Amino acid sequence: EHPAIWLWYPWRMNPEPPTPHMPQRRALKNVHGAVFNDLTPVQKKRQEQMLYGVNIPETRQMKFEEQHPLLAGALRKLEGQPKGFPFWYRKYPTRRHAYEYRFSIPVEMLDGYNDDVKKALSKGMMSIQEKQFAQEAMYMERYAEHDFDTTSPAVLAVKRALKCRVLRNHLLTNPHNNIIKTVLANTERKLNHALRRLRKVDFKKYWEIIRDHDVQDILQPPNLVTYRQGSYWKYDWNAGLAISTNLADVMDPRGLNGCVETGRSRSEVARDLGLSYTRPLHENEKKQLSHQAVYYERLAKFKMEQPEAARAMERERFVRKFSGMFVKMDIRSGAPDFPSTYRRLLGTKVVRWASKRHGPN
Amino acid sequence: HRSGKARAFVFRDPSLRMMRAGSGYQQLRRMGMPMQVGMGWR
Amino acid sequence: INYVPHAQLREHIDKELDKYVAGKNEPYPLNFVGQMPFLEDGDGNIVEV
Amino acid sequence: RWAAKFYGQVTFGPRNYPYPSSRWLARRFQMKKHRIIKRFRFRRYKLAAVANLPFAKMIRVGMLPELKSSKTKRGDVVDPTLSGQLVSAVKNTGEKRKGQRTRPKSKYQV
Amino acid sequence: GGYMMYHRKAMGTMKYSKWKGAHGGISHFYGRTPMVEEVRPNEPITLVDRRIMHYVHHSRLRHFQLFRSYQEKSNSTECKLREGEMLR
Amino acid sequence: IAHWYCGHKFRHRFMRDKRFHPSLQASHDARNRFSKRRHFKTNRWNYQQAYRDMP
Amino acid sequence: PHDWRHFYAQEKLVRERQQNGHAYGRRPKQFSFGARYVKTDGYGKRPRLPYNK
Amino acid sequence: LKTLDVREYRPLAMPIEFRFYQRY
Amino acid sequence: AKAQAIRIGLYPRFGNPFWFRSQKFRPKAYQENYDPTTYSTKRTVEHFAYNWVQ
Amino acid sequence: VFYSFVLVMKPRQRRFTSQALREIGVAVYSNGGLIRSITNEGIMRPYSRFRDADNTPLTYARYIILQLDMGEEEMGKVDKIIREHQDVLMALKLNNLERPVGIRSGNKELQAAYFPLDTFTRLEEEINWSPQTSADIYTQLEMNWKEFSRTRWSSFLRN
RNA sequence: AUUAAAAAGGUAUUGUUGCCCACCAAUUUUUAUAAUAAAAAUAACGUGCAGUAAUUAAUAUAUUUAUAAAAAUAUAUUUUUUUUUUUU
RNA sequence: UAUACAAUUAUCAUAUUAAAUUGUUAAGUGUUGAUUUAACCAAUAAAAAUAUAAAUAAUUUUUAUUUGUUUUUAAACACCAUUAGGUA
Ligand SMILES: [Mg+2]
Ligand SMILES: [Mg+2]
Ligand SMILES: [Mg+2]
Ligand SMILES: [Mg+2]
Ligand SMILES: [Mg+2]
Ligand SMILES: [Mg+2]
Ligand SMILES: [Mg+2]
Ligand SMILES: [Mg+2]
Ligand SMILES: [Mg+2]
Ligand SMILES: [Mg+2]
Ligand SMILES: [Mg+2]
Ligand SMILES: [Mg+2]
Ligand SMILES: [Mg+2]
Ligand SMILES: [Mg+2]
Ligand SMILES: [Mg+2]
Ligand SMILES: [Mg+2]
Repeated sequence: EHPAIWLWYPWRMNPEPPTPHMPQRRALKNVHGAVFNDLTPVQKKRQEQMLYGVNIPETRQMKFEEQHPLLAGALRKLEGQPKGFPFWYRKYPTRRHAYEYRFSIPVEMLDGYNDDVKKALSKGMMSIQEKQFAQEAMYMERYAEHDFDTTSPAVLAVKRALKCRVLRNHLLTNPHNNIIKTVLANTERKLNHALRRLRKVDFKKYWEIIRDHDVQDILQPPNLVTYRQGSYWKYDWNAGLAISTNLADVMDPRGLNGCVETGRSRSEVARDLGLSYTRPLHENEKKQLSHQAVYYERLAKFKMEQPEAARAMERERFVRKFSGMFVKMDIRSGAPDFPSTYRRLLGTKVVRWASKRHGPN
Repeated sequence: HRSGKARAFVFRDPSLRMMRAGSGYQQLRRMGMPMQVGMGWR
Repeated sequence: INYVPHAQLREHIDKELDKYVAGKNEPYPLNFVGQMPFLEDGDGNIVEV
Repeated sequence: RWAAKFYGQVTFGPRNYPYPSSRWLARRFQMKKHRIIKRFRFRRYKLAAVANLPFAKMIRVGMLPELKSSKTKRGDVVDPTLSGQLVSAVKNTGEKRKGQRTRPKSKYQV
Repeated sequence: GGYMMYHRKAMGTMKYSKWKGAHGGISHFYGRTPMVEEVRPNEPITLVDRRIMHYVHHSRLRHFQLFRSYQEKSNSTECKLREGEMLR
Repeated sequence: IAHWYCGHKFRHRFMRDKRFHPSLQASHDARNRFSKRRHFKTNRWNYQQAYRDMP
Repeated sequence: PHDWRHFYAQEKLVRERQQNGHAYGRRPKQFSFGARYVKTDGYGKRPRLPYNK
Repeated sequence: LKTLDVREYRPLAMPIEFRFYQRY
Repeated sequence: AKAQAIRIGLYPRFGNPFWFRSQKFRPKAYQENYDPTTYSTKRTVEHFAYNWVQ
Repeated sequence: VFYSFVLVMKPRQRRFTSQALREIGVAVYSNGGLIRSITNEGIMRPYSRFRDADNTPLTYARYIILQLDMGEEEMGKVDKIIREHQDVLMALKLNNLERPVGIRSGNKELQAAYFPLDTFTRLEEEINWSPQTSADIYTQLEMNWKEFSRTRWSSFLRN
């Protein structure tokens, strides 16, 4: 009934627990303080798709056949027959690349052995840790720039995304291990770094990672204060990606620059070259502008068709100009910020304003 | 004395004390850094 | 390695369960704890100690 | 924790004194802490901090007109609804309901 | 109330008290028996006993058992005593 | 140190100077230097579903 | 043993860095003679790391 | 606390760790 | 090992069932030989005694 | 091995032992796993009396060794299946068989860094030695080494 | 015809007939007035005997208890005095 | 009244690169009774054992997360009160 009440008997070290009692099991926060009760349907889908099994994409078989047609030719002669020479080694450049069977055993190496052995090295026989490593290797391979790429942004972002999902559902099961709460939070932070570097490296991959693994919640700026000071945007300055755009493929640079000798802004030289840069507008700005564009037509119609009403309003304005506070424009009257430049009047003489600052300055 | 000021083990080299003072307020006033926005001395 | 398939199960279980049948002409194998355990006849009653 | 671990500076010894506190000093401050705590117990102090209120400012419930120990001093002025709710809280804190977690009880809590 | 076997009050003899477990032959102590000695023919059991007891005492087992089986002590005093012992 | 500024002790002066120290200044990492503790545990029981407009 | 305090310190430090550099001198809550088998599903049946509480 | 010393106690020992704490 | 063995019933909860058999494996040290490295202060003085008496 | 069990069982009439083992085996097959070896041992006298489902303490018990290849997910199911069976007194489980204690400690492995496939191929018997093993197997081992290494490729490259 | 030596602590300072600890009156003074406000000066009266390994060692946190120092229990710990199996 | 901390090592309260979390085992009856305690009083007494590897280093978690208080005695010990119970 109405706000919680902490009761503290001051001889005791701490208060008694509150009356409404709170939820019996503590909520699980993400790094920023937002609450997740359970995995989102997307992430859930990712783990259900990890659990039952992963697969190597036939993409790799394809590029293997187009790049090294000889080796693939050999393997194409030899199917089903036991091989003493591993022709397939180009298909699996790294230890990590072969996830379809345990212990990094490539598929075509199982040709001459027992079917029992084949079942014993299968996916179904993996531990859970092995399965995670499998999903990670598959995704790392799909976003990697070359075979041995690890440290690049896309790869990093993906592996950290996966690690994060794993830890999350883990915490869902067994509530208190705060070691892993902390490791989840740190992972989430390093993921935040990786993603914010991605969108300034290549943004479409950034997008499709967010859409695959459903992490938009760690890209949300933490709080209004530090955002208003532009320290959220200040990150990609520190990362050194701020100037990295390479415009010319997008955004023809001719109308982004101002004229040094003329003094005219970028909107001006854009005006002159007959170009329009304008961000897509929401309904706010559209209906404001479309309301403002028409002022003069409405006015012309008004003063043509209805002169008496107009003359009334004008009487009021004209006569107003003689009444009022200041009749003429001087430094005192023409002070853009009146309460600010005269603060010394605000309590006593001037009663209009109750505060000295209504704006940035 | 856990509650009290930290003391140096030895003195400080005076020469270094004078070397770290190069950009100090007096030298700045001599360089002319602060804007003169008021009447100042008569 | 000889993997016991589902087809061979009860046959293999019986081969292993008759391992000590309380008479043979050949010397008996020990345990994993290296003991000579009790010899049961058919149906697993303990005949010889 | 809410309350204070210590009262006054309990570790004052010379630098590199290889313990947090000496016996002497810690005994002095144990005395002062003892007196304060005993005062809290006998006067039957009660504090509260309510949600959606400034927290640093704690309503002192031990001074409330219903729960006030003294017959003389004017206690305090707290909102009628809020004070009713505080009284109900203090009252229903007292005894152990089974299935609830056992919490330490005392004479001076009532 | 229920006591452990090394407890003070463990095997009580009273009108209410009754000993617990199979007490003879194959017994309550079946796999719990710390020492076993087959008595050599024509050997008094006093040599046997004094051998066992010397053994336990010199290796500080009887120390330990006497110690822990009488009173409770917090893990701090136990640590303090054991590490003190070991440093001495 | 003139004795009238800040508290009656000396160390109060240096405790308010730590408020102006250059390498101690408030930024995106170190925030709410002056009252950290009034804002502590403030949102614990405030449940906010994070913002996702992308799948 | 107190003469060797520095030694023990080195060990406490270790158990702290395992805990994310937090609980110094902290140890697991002693549970009960049979905490594991007297507790229902959903409650901790074995003593956790102190930071894990 | 009592603002004065109830006991007149002067230890004469000067352990090198207490005095120079910059080096020990 | 001792843990597992115990819960499987292959080792007793107290006692050493192989105690006598194992004595071959332990270095039982005869009072008649002298190991120059011992923390035994008795053995040293015993051999000192012996030689002096010789 | 991937997994192993030691199963201490009540010494019943043979038809019952066979039914129970068929139940455990079928419980392993249904869950999509394999049996490397199901080894039988005799009715032994343990160091601890076990009580059965009748709460009647037992002096003797039949020992049975399981060696399985499963997923770690669905061996939870097989675990609480085995432990909940009425003819099993006790079951101890070894999961350490893929990385046992004596490997991968400060580059103890020469010419490889943690080759996992060494101990997977093997059965439990050669990872953990039984007491009867003597210096004699040091002989047999090598006749089974050399011999093997002679016939392997020739046997494999046949088909 | 039935022997002794060698390791040890002081809040005192010619040192236990040494010092000290709280409540219990007067007063003095500052204030952020909780049974009977808080804190600091203080030299009465009356209880005791809390502390100086100090008559069940002390110290810190926690919880309880109460003429008054304080006491009981749960943890850590020595600014407490030490007693010492390299497979028996 | 004004009139110059440290920056090589400083113990009470502003944490931060971390691998954990999860395991269903044990124990119980023969019979006529002075056990425990320095000493009292209530009054069946036996007991709850297994896990390493792996997790990469730093750069915007400080309104987030985190430092021995915990359902179930129809289960005990232990502790508190004293035969009535509390707690565990
Ligand atoms: Mg302005
Ligand atoms: Mg004013
Ligand atoms: Mg206390
Ligand atoms: Mg009872
Ligand atoms: Mg003095
Ligand atoms: Mg002295
Ligand atoms: Mg006054
Ligand atoms: Mg007063
Ligand atoms: Mg005394
Ligand atoms: Mg005392
Ligand atoms: Mg005392
Ligand atoms: Mg104390
Ligand atoms: Mg008292
Ligand atoms: Mg106390
Ligand atoms: Mg601090
Ligand atoms: Mg309870």
